[PDB]
Amino acid sequence: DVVVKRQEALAAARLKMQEELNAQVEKHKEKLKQLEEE
Amino acid sequence: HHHHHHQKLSARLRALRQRQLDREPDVVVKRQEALAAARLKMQEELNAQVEKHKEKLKQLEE
Amino acid sequence: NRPNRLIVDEAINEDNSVVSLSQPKMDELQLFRGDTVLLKGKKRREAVCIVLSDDTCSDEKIRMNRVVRNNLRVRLGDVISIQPCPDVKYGKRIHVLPIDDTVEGITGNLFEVYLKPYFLEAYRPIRKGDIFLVRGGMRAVEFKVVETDPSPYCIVAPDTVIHCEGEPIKREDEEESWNEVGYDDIGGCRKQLAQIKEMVELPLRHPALFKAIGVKPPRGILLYGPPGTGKTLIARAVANETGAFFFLINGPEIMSKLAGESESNLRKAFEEAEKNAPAIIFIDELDAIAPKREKTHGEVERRIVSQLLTLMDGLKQRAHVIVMAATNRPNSIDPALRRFGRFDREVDIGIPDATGRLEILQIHTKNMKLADDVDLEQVANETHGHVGADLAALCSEAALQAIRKKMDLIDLEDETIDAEVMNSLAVTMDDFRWALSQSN
Amino acid sequence: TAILKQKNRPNRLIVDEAINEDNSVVSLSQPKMDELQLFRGDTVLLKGKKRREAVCIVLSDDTCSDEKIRMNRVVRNNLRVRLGDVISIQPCPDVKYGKRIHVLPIDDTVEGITGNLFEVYLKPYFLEAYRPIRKGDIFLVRGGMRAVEFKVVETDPSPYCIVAPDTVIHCEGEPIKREDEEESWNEVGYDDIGGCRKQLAQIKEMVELPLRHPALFKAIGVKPPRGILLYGPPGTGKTLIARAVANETGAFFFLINGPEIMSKLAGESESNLRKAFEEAEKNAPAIIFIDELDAIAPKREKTHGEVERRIVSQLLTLMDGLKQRAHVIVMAATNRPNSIDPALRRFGRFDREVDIGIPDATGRLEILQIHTKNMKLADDVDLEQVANETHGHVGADLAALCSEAALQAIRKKMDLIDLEDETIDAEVMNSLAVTMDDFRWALSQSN
Ligand SMILES: Nc1ncnc2c1ncn2[C@@H]1O[C@H](COP(=O)(O)OP(=O)(O)NP(=O)(O)O)[C@@H](O)[C@H]1O
Ligand SMILES: Nc1ncnc2c1ncn2[C@@H]1O[C@H](COP(=O)(O)OP(=O)(O)NP(=O)(O)O)[C@@H](O)[C@H]1O
Ligand SMILES: [Mg+2]
Repeated sequence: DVVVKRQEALAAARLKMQEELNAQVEKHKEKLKQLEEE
Repeated sequence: HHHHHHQKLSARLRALRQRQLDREPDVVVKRQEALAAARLKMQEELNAQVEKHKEKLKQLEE
Repeated sequence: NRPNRLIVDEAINEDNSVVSLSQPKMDELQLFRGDTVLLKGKKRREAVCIVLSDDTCSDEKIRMNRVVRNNLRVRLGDVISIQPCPDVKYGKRIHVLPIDDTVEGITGNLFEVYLKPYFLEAYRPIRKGDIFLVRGGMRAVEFKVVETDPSPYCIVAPDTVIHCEGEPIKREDEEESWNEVGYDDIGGCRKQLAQIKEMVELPLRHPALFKAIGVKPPRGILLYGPPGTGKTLIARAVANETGAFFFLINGPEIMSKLAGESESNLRKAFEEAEKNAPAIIFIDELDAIAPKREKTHGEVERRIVSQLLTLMDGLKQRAHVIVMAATNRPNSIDPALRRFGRFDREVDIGIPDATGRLEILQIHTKNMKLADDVDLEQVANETHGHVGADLAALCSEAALQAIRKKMDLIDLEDETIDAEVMNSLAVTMDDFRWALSQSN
Repeated sequence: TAILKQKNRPNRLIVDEAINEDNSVVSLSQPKMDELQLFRGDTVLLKGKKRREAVCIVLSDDTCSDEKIRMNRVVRNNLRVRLGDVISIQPCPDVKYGKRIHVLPIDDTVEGITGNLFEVYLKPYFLEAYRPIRKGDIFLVRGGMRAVEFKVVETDPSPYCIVAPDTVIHCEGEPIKREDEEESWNEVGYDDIGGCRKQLAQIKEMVELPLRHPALFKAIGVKPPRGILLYGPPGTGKTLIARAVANETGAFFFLINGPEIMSKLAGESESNLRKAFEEAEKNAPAIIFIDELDAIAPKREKTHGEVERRIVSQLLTLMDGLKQRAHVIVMAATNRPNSIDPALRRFGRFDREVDIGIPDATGRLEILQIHTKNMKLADDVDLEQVANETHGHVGADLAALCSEAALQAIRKKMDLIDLEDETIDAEVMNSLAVTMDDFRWALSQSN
């Protein structure tokens, strides 16, 4: 369980921040392209 | 003699004056018409350009 | 320019452990998504963070929210240094405290309502003396990291114990820490700072190297300039930046003391330095202690200078002590002091060029509410022969005009002033013109 | 303020290129001609920069704006104006048919004179055209494949005439040196002075205004100032301002150069001093200008000489010995104000003083701009920058900066050139430009 548990629970913890960033990134990219015509 | 010589000299001062200041209507008109007609010919050669340019403006803007 | 230096820029998300880079850069640097990184900023300050990947980030930039910048003491569009942190332990037990104004009625429920949610199952890294911010309920609260087992950095995992114990940290005591002067509050001197570092920090830091190529270091250094240039500042910075124990001798203060107490304090400082060594003794206002002996029609004054000479001289090379000093009236210092063994090397903290003037203005307006129409470069050009001081006080007078243009909206007899009107307050260009027209 | 500035009027018009390239042709808009009482092919007096006048044929053009006026290079050049200056137009109803007019051709547009110019160039051009011409017009004629430039030297009667079939056309003399015209082209007027509106304004109003309207002052019961003193450090533009005032002004202008007066023999100085004041009183309204006053009239304390003191007296006594009704102004100029004998700045004498000082960066710019207008400047050249990089610099300094820039630029090509060639590869000359680094290199020499 544990010495592996820490590492996977952590990697899986980062990869979840990564998602909630990527989530923003595209929302912003689309507001850039929405800006540059509008 | 010398009591006449100054009377004589004056007289022929007034003979060269009247000779030289004696010694129009048939050229007075010629000059003016030849001139007005000379200008009115420049006017043409300007107007000639003007339209050529006006049309190159309208040609430019389309 | 180097790989691991990057220009600072705002992050898109507001997460306190998140430092956004561009893929190319991470690859170049050998970094993987969600590694732990050591950011080093101004004033020796370091922060420890989670690096992540962001498309809209430039290759040469780096993204970070306020709360990180603040703890690197940097600002939008500084440069910072990033490197891997592969040592990072899971912390055992970490002491945190909240900051006195962010929390009123304070130490009730900050574990459960703020920290626990924030930290828990996140595996955030934190560093000793990071101040961070958490939102919980409608309030926001600021927490300093006091200590971390092990220090200075750790990863806060579910079983890391979280000590909410002590007295709430005073704003004042942390504002004091903001106002520390370091080499970044000094404008237009790279040339000289460079020299000072290599006459002073380098032979105190690597005394092996000089005995090794058979060379003696310089040991008396003298800063000179006209006044207002930045000498008194450069020392105050050297102090906060340097490796060594630093003793400061203030000239007029030594001379304020009684016949003999001066000579005492002089010795005391040299003894205290020899003792804590590697050391820098700094003497400000040298001219006031050690004038041209010709001019000083006094017994004691001459005794002091002797006393000084004999301490300068009375330093074994292996003492590991540097004496900096500083003056505006170089030629009025007793020529005995610039001999060999004594103040050997001299550094001109001169008048700055328009470039320098710019840096200076830029430093002095960083905490200032500047309008769009303000053209610092211009001001820099409109201010020939101006020194650090002059340019600072110009920025003052600008702001004291700007404030003067709102005295209709304000009352001198109110207790404190309408916040809206304060938040609204900006420094125009004409404020700068008005200032320029007063200081000529 | 310094308030002597151009006013809008009917007969002032903005200069713009003509459509056709006829040397006697000035195109206006009908409305304007009507407003002004002018008929197609009247003769007009155009007045331009530097007292220059040209006399021309006005004609009507539709595409011409009401506030503009059209004219081909050859007219603008002889008004000394440029595209988008203002000029003053008025009727010329005196215009005689000329009797006999002397013209000459210009040396470098005739290399290898085919010697037949009456027949090939001029006669066709002039003949049956009835062109007006003015003394010192330079005009251009195409005949054969060549083009040839002809100066009008004198016209009988002068200064303008109409050249009609029987007006005799003298092609006699020595071909006019390009030089001796490109000297008159490169003669100085107000526009070649940078960073002085303030002062120019003053000068105009202590000098030109009371010479031009002496009615007005006797009329509001006031006396004009009559001694004016320009002072500055050196390089600032004083000697220049006089050279311009001279070319621009109404009045007869006599110049007295200090060191030149003091070069002369015991008594000849005092003579020439008188001669000038006499000549002026005589052609008046007049401006006497004294350059380098400090060299004639120093503090009498310093000059351990008999004659030197006699001169100053002589001067004082001419200054004083001017009746108000003389209509003469004495300007003078110096860099060492405080060294001038204090007797001279009394009442009646040099009453008013004008500081031709050190210029601000704005001025420095105008100056640099003037000094580079004939110069082959690259894209990367930032005059504004240079202006800022040059504190405490004066006119002179900035000029010689622009010299040294160009002399660097020239130095960067010395590989492509030979000092031992007779003259130099045209391509490489046409190619030559002044970079910004030429200016930096300059700035780093003059500090
Ligand atoms: N190089 C600089 N960069 C930024 N600000 C400066 C600089 N130099 C001076 N100032 C400003 O003016 C203040 C006074 O300068 P200071 O540190 O006393 O220099 P100083 O030349 O030692 N003056 P003096 O004690 O008369 O010799 C500084 O604390 C700054 O507020
Ligand atoms: N205001 C200016 N505008 C443009 N060019 C200038 C100006 N002032 C000086 N210069 C340049 O510097 C040259 C020399 O200046 P000059 O007219 O002799 O001034 P000055 O002050 O009379 N010198 P001095 O005789 O020593 O008093 C001029 O020919 C110009 O080329
Ligand atoms: Mg001069």
